[PDB]
Amino acid sequence: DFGRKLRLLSGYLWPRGSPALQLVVLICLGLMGLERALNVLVPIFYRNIVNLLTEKATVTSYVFLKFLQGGGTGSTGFVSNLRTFLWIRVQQFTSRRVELLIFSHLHELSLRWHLGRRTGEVLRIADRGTSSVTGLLSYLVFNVIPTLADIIIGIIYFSMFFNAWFGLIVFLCMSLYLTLTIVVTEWRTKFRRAMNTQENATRARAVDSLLNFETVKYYNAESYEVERYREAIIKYQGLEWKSSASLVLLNQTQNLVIGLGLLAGSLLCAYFVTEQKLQVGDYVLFGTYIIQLYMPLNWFGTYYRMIQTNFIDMENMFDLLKEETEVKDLPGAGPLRFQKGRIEFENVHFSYADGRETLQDVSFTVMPGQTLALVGPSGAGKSTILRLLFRFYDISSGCIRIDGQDISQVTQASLRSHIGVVPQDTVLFNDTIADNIRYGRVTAGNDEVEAAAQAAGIHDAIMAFPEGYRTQVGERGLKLSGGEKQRVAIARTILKAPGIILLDEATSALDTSNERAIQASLAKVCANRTTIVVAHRLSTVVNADQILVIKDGCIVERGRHEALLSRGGVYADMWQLQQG
Amino acid sequence: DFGRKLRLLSGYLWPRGSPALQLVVLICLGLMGLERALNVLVPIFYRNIVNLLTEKATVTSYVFLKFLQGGGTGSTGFVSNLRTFLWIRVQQFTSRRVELLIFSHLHELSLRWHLGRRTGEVLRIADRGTSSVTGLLSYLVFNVIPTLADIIIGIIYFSMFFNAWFGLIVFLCMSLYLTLTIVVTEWRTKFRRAMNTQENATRARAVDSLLNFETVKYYNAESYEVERYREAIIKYQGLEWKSSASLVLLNQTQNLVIGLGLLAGSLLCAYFVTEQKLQVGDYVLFGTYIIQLYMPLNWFGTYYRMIQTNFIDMENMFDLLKEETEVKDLPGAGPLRFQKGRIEFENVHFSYADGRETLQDVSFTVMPGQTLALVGPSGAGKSTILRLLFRFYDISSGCIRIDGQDISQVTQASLRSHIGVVPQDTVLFNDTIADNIRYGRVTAGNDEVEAAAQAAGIHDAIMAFPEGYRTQVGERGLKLSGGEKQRVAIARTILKAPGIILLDEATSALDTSNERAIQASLAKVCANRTTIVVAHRLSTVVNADQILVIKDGCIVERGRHEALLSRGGVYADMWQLQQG
Repeated sequence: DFGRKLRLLSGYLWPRGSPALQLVVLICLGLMGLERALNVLVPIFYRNIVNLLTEKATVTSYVFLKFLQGGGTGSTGFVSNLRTFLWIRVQQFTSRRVELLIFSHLHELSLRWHLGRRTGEVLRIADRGTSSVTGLLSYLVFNVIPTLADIIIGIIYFSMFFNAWFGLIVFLCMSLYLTLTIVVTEWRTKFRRAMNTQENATRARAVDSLLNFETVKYYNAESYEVERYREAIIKYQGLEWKSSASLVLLNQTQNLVIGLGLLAGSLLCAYFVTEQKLQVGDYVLFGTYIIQLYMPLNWFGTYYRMIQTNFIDMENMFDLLKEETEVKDLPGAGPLRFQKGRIEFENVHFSYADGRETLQDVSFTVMPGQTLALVGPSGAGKSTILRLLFRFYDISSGCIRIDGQDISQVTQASLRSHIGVVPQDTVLFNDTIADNIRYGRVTAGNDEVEAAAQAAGIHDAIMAFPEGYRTQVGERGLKLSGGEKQRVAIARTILKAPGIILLDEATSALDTSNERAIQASLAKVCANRTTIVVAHRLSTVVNADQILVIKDGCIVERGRHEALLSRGGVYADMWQLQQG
Repeated sequence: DFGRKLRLLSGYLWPRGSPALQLVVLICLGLMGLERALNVLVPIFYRNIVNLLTEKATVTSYVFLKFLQGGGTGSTGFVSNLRTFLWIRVQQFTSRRVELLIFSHLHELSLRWHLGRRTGEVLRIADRGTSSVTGLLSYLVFNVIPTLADIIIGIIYFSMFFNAWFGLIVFLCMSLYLTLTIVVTEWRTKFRRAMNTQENATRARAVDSLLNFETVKYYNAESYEVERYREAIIKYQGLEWKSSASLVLLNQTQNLVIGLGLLAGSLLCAYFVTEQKLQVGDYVLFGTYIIQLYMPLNWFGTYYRMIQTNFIDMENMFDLLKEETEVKDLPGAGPLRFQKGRIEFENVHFSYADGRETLQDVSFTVMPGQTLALVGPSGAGKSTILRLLFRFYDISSGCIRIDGQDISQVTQASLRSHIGVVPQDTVLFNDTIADNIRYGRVTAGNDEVEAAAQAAGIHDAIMAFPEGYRTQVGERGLKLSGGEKQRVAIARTILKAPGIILLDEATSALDTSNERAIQASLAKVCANRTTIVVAHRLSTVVNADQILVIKDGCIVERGRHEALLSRGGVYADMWQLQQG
């Protein structure tokens, strides 16, 4: 409902709790009230000028009128520019507020809603929504309210000038122009759609005839395809002629009824002045005043398709404002009493769909200073289990606790502030390398950045790179090798400094110097730490405290490397798979 | 040079040899001469109206003036619409002529110039060139010549009205407005470029922060990345404020000097009317006339960047009009005396670059009704040799003849009208299947289409397909399997009906029913025909008249399948390769 629209937008014109911009909004509405006042009052002073020309038929008072002509007609576009100039800062604050609100609200967690959507449409609808808000409030307060107020105040000015049929015929003019502009823009839009479809068809046929140059040369369609492409060009250009001729008939019947309204009004004023029943000589006022009233009407009428496009851009954003979470912050959300790092699972379950069991009834209690290593099947059940330690997903039942307390009663940020997960990939934003390291924890100075780079050993890569300690990396910057990308990731987690460690070891192994180097840095970050590792490699699983393979939603075997080799479970099969 | 530009465009306004559209061009220039005549003459009649209002201070002659007011002011935009309405058909013919000219000229053969260019930019520069021609001639004859003619005829009308300093100060106004609009559009363009670069940077940082949702959630950058993204938004929005404020200062100093010019002109006319040294009461004429002169000047000034963009769109198209060929049609280009189909090579060479020898000194004479089968190395030398039988490329030396006469002295179309080459791929245009078959030879009726479909055997696929004999195929239509795509290709070549056959057999083999079916259709098209085959298969090479392997620019062995197996050349090595 438009009542909800107007209430929400009158709220959207309210910046904040600071007294320095509400005053500017008051300046904006003050000049908005001033503009129509001058826009109706200064042609009366033009009428005074020509009337005093007739009555002096004086130069000093005529100059005291001409100064009003100068400072009045040099003020219409000038006050419009001042309005739009402060409207700029209005748009600045409103766009900041709505963009940061929707950018916070698209950073909630609903991952099944996330992953099906690409990033481009998700942020394109956000940009369309903020430019929707901008264009919508600016046009509805700049070219809808003031032009209707101008028409109303023109008819009421005539009602205090002379109450006659003149206001009725001018009202007939403006209403007729409005109605015809709306209905022939509705005539325009189907021609625009058909012309777009035909130009897409002809350009597609053109480029797809150009794609196979060798068969176009193999056959003698050299003079045939130009004829068929000219046929498609004619078939599009006829509809092009129809659309442009529809524009012609729009402007033609528009200017025709404008000329008829000028003719009727000017003849009735001409009859009045030759019959002298009113003040005479005023014909220039009613002459230019119809044009001056009309000049914003096509400025409105070119935006009937635009306001409905703003509506469909803002309504989906309004739906996107307030939707949902997947993990719900329950009340009583408190801190995470990081005593020892002891994580227990008790007959737990999970679903990302209906009856969806990638995990079903596993249970353990991993101790401080000890290491679980996990192999799974050819599936994302391992990463899913890793994500539900993180509470990236939800549980249907069971009991997941960390250090005695359940993971679901608490704040998410105070849960994931004591957690360091190594990802198999590594994003590189288009930025520099000390900011890329401080992405681990942004409260660092550069001393801890350099200390963590010397802890990992990747500072020598920063020596090999140009910019000192600020090497610009990313998509357009300075690129990297994959093990070094994982070295930047482990340097980020080293700077973040948790106690709970969760490695996502890549199945893509590297050179044995790179392999033993990443295992040695994993040792240097994992020594006397509560460590949980998913892996598919050898050196990780031949030393850990317990090795688990979790396939088809269950633990399929339990025990150390010697236990699996002495009982000969599925580790024998995957032993043949790692061999070859 | 602009002299070449004006001469070429005055030629570009000349359609053809038909007397029905040059008359319409005469109508266009007649209304163009009429428009400025009425546009300067009707405010003089407004001046007559208000003057006769003062001198009657009559209604019948005043109505005989008011009818001129009606039919004159209801004619300015009306004659502009009629002009543009016939301008539409002018653009239709000129766009048809230039698009078909450039589409014929981009269908010449320079393949090294072809293949490095993608199709999209090649046709995008063509569309930009035709809209360049459209916008360039329409604006240079509609908003450059007429507004300069309007300013000139206004000053000369004043020179026949009263020769004074009034023309000089109004000329100062129009020239000053023109100069400031040009220089602040030059101020505008750098702000637009910087604003575009900043919005690209902020949206790239936004989407690349959104790309790795899981590491954004893994770290507590949930409240940090909104701050850094707000910092980038502020850094872009400041330049946005600067660009929009530059627009404000453009329109502000514009309307300021417009108000100053109105003030100076109106005061000098006010001094004149209060001193009565001219005809009096005429102040409305000089009042509205400055606005009416000015109204096309910003309509020009918004297109200074546009005309130079039209220039850079048309100049490259002018370079593209007339460039070159790779195979040159020598004079004496005659028919191809298709006696028997006997093709001879005599110490021939080829280069697509400097010192580029993929082929060097091969020589043979292939007979009628007999078959050469060709294997090469892992390279496109085979297809290159196939293309120089076609004369798709050029030769540096040697002697290539077909049926006694050299291939280079003749017309290309009469050479390639007796040639059927099977391509390894098959293009499917977005069209129907009988047109896809008639792509082989467009002079066919549907009887030969159905006869060729029953010759190949693919008419049963048309039975399996919905539309009878007009099944819509291509990129958006009804798709196909690869062997059936080659069946449509061989049906096209069957309809084309040459004598010279050149098969491009795929290395991708199929099922033995599909394999022996395509070999049987190749037999049904190749029986008692002059046949040349490139292949890598078995059934083609175990029966042909001679088998040649051509590697490193030379024939590496010669002989039949039994000859290569009894001498044991490289066919032994490739025998091990086809085995495994």
